[PDB]
Amino acid sequence: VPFVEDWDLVQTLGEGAYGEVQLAVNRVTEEAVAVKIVDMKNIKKEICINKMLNHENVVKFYGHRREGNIQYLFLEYCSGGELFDRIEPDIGMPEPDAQRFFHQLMAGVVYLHGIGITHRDIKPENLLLDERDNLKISDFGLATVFRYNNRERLLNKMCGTLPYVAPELLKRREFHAEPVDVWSCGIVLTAMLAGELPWDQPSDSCQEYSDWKEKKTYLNPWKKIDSAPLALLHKILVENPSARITIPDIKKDRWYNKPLKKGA
Ligand SMILES: N#Cc1cc2c(cn1)[nH]c1ncc(-c3ccc(CN4CCCCC4)cc3)cc12
Repeated sequence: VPFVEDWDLVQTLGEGAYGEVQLAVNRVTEEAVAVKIVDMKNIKKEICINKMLNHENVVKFYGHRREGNIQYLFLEYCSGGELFDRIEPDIGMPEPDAQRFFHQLMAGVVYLHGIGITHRDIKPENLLLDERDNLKISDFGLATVFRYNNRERLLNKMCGTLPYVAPELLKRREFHAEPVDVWSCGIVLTAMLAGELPWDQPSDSCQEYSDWKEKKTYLNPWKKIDSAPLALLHKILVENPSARITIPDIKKDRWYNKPLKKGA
């Protein structure tokens, strides 16, 4: 079929350090894809990790091409945009939506962790929604292998985004990958339920973080959150990463299993 490899770029979807992401539409089929365009003047690793990924809650990778100094990643277009834009400032979103989004997020992270990949920068700006509002984990530019040949490697690079990063990343030279991703998922949950982030960063020098360690949940954001999801947050946002709830145990949590939401 003539012309089937032609794509028109129609709209910018995001424009950061890497470069930009465009919406592309096929000339013949009108299929939509996102094209991540990165000027090489690291992404090799992003591409490599993207090649390993196949899951309903992870943004699908279709292929890549390099023309001179530009690398072009061809990726799943998520027409719902970012989770970020479903969070009303100071309010959040209805608890049943947040629970469904949280379930999907967990399914995506379980998958990643199971293939030995940590994302390292989970946040609402990176969590995309498809036309059916299914959540998809995007942007593996900071991601890395933490398990290979069934052997764990400890991380040491500080990366991520400060309000979402776990406290051990600021305190310890080395740390386990999985608890850091669990922590960031807890901050995402807080944001969905309160429409605000609890602190600038999880440091002993940050007053809001201290108030949380002192269990002052009569303060915001925590007073906005129902006791059931709040009990889960108490198990996720635990300073000692060895004492922090694991994902198999999040799946046993009372709120995680509470019926809330009707089908579409
Ligand atoms: N990294 C990355 C990445 C980013 C995306 C992707 C695959 N990978 N697939 C995607 N599908 C849709 C959007 C997206 C993000 C935000 C919006 C909303 N708005 C943002 C500002 C510019 C206009 C669109 C719309 C679409 C972003 C992506």
